[PDB]
Order: sequence, then structure tokens, then C-alpha cells
Amino acid sequence: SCNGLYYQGSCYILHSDYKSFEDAKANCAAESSTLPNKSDVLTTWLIDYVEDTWGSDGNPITKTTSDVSQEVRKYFCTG
Amino acid sequence: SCNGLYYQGSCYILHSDYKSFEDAKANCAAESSTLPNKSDVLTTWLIDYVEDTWGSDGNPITKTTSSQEVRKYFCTGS
Amino acid sequence: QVQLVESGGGVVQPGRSLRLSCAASGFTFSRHGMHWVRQAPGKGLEWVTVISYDGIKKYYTDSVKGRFTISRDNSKNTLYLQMNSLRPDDTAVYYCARQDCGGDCFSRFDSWGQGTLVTVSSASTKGPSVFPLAPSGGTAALGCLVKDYFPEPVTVSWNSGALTSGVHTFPAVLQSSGLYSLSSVVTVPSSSLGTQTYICNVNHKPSNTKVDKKVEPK
Amino acid sequence: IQMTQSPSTLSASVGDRVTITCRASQSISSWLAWYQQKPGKAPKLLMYKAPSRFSGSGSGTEFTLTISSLQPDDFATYYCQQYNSYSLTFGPGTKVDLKRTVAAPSVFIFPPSDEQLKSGTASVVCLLNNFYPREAKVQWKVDNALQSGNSQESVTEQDSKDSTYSLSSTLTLSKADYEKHKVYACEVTQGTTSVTKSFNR
Repeated sequence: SCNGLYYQGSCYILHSDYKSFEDAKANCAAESSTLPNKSDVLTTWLIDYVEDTWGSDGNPITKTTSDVSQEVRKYFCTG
Repeated sequence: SCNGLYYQGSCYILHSDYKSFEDAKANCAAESSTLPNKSDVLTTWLIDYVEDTWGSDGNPITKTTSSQEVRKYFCTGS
Repeated sequence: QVQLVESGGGVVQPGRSLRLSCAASGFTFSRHGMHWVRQAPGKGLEWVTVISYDGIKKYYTDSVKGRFTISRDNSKNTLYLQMNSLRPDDTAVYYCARQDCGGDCFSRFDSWGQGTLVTVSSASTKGPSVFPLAPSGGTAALGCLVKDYFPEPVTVSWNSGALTSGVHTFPAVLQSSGLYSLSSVVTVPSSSLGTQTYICNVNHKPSNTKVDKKVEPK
Repeated sequence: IQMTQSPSTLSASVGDRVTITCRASQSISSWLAWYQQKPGKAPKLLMYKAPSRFSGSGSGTEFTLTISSLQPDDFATYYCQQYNSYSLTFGPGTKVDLKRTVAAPSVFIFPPSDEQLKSGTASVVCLLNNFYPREAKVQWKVDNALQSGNSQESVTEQDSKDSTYSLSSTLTLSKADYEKHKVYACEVTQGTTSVTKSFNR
């Protein structure tokens, strides 16, 4: 029933459309969903998929460490 | 039991290291796996993940078809 | 200090090929997408193409699809633009630019190269012909018409640079023949017409030609 | 999928609040940045952190740049930038120049020189010297007949001292055509005033 990434109890749906953080977060909310939390995916196999996509805190999720206000990225919605 | 993409009984495991097609194909074979067939993913929701990665035919999987650097790849069919 | 140095520009005939390069230093080159932007003489900025940080994704504006190919070499920190089937409308200053966002993204360009000029023309190098613009307590106007030269640029001075006040050297225009034309004028007191000599010095380095034209009253 | 910046040109004094608007035909996903470019130089990204005088505001079809306090360093051309569907696009651009009093051009007209006439081509040159504002309509008339398609114009940058402009217009005819007519006129229009300088061959 999960057309995406299944991990524990959360299903992650990829939105391949590039959008700003504000538009991505609003788009997930329009589907009763939120952007991924970085601490719940950082140490898992999910990082290879969620890399460079929007995190819930307004920053891209990055494995190894600009203007995040108008940059545009892909994103997952979960929950 | 699938730490990747599950679609219709097949599990796709992402390999994030960039490899040539020959080494990507050998890496899947060493685990009794194959690269995705384009005909099995093209019209599905998998296409957004497997796009630009190696297909079994030696070409990258593209949404619309019609330059041999290293790419990421999925393995399936363990 | 983020530095982007470009090279490979020049004059090339229509239908032929040119290859631009962009050497990057001062940042992690492999983590940033790179762009090419061009600006035709007297026109605005036009986005040309982008290549992703890892070189997998490439996108082009419509007018160059099939003719231009963007590429990058992350071990040499160099960006390339291979241009084929060049048309006269490809004449422009080409800039490489760095996206400031990291990884798979699109964002603003925070670092620009100094630009490299690309001129697509079938014209051959030719020095200019210089014709006088002869003047007729008033102020008098005189000048030189620098006509039919190729390629750009031409420098104009008056009296070996001794006359700078009131001098207007206009930007060159491209004539329909493919050769450039330019005018330089100066306003001087009309009483000075009998005593002062006015000479325009036209230097055309591409043809190793210098022309000095003494402009006399009618 | 048309992008316009209003106004294409504007004049302002040092210390003014300047607004440059850049519109789009539809939803363009995201506005990216504003850029400032001076003649001969590469464009420069505008940053809203320095107290920074630059501020951007984008609401769908509209993108606005605000320069809270203008210094002489801000006289340049400004371009918006946006991303939409795997492509980026710059706006047409807006030139911001230094405001001053109106100045009527001094108009001079030069017939072709005899030296050029011997080559078979005639260039008639019209000079508009030290005028303001930039906008001026230049028209060529030969025997009171309007000319079109056979002239080219060139304009200097705004001067550093008097902040005026100068313009040259060249009418190109063959020697044969030039000898077939008598009166050659250059008309310049600005506001409610038109000035025509002429000569008889």
C-alpha cells in the first residue's frame, strides 16, 4: 500500500518536482503529510534516497557536511 | 524484508556508488541480482527513482528515449 | 576566494565549432551545478544550459538543443561548452556561473566568470577606412567616421590622447554587410578652428592597423 | 511564457527608494534572485544581507526588488531570475540611471565627405549632443519623405560629469541615390519639442 519507501511505520512518497522549501512543505500539508525528519533517516538506508531533498527544519538532508530560502529541491512526504 | 523499493514482488536495492555499466552489472551478479529492465519500470512509480541509473541493456533508464560515464544503479531479483 | 576563469572564445565562421572552458578554484567543484549564460551585444542575459553537480543531468534552452553540449571534469575542476553548427545569433559574451546550493538543486548564481567573447561571422579581418566629419562665438562639432572594419574592437583618441574634453566615441554598430562602423565626435570652440589641428587616431589591433585622419574645416 | 520588467528604464537620485518589478505570464514555480550588471562587467548577485539596501519580494506572478537608499554605485542594469520546469530564465532587464534636469540636445548634421563619395557609398551622420533624458526619437527625411530601415543609432553611456547622453544616427545611401535628392533632414523629438536640422546637397 506504500508506493515509495517503507521504513518501520512510515511511508515516504517521492515528489520529483523541484520546489522551494515553502512550496514543498505546503504541498505535503495539502496531503496531510510532513517533510522527513533528518534524525530519523540520517543513520538508515533511507539517506541514499532522501539526500539533497527538503527536511522538515528548512534545510536539505545531507550526509556529510547557501540561501535555502529560494533554492529549489525535490522532497518526500510521509505520515 | 526489502530495504529499498518493493513493486509487484520485486525488491530494488539502490547502490549509491557511481560505477561503469560493466562493473554495476558485475556487482549485481555477485549477489544473484540483475539491473532493472526498462520495460518493468518505465510506466510505474519506480521511474522517478530509477531514472538516470543503469538499465540491463547497457543504457540509462530514461522516461522518453531517443555519454557513458559512471552512474548509480539498482539491483533486483535476489 | 571563489574563482572562475574562462577561455576558448574567438572568431569562428558559421557552421563550424568552438569549445569553451571554465577553470574553477576555491570551492568544492563537484558539489555544485554549473551554468552557462550568454549576452548578445547590447542585449540582456540569456540562460543557455546547466549540468548537475555529478554530471548526470544536463538541460538546455531550446535554441541550442542539438547543437551545444555541456560537460564537466570533476578531477580537473573544469567546465566545458562544446558548441557546434554555430550561427550568427550565437555571437555573445559567454559566462560560466556556479549555483550556490549544494547537490541536486537549482538556485541563484553567486559566482561568475569574467566572460569570453564568441563572434560567429564569415567576414575576414579588415582595417577601417576613416572619413572626416568636417565642421561647417559658437561651438563647432567635428569627428571621424570609422567605417567597415572587422572584428571588434577599435580604440579612438584625439591628438594622441591630448584632447579628451568634449569627446564622444560611440559604440560600434554591426552593419548588414557584416562589418562594424563607429563614430567619434568632439565639440570645440569655433575660434579654435583656424589655429588648432584635430586628428583622430584609430587603432585596430586585430589587423595591426593604425589610421590617423586630420579633420579640416570646409 | 513571456517575462516583462516594468519599467524598462527609470531615473532616480542618490538617496531615493527604487522599486523594480518583474512579472511572468503564469506561475513560474520560484523566483530565484536579482542581479546587477555594469557596462563591461560580469553580473553580480544581489544579497539581502550585508545594513543591506536590497530586498526581494516574490508573490507568484510578481517579483519585486527594493533599493531602500540609492548610492551612485547602484546605477546599473538589473535582471530578475526564476526557475521553471527544468530551465532558468532572466527577465528583460531594467536600467537605473542618474536623474538630472532636462537638457535639449545640440543637433548637428554632417553630409557625406567627398572622400567617401568616391567609394560609391554616402553616409549622412546626425549628432545629438549632451541631452537628457535618454528617450529621444530620431527620424530621417529625404526630400521631406520619411526614411526607414536604412539608418542605425548609437548612444553613449551616461556621462560622469554632467550625466547627459549623446546619440549618433547614420543614414546609409549609395552615392547614386544621394545624388538623386536635395534636402536631407534629421528630426529629433523629445516631449513637446521637435528639432529638425537639414542641409541641401
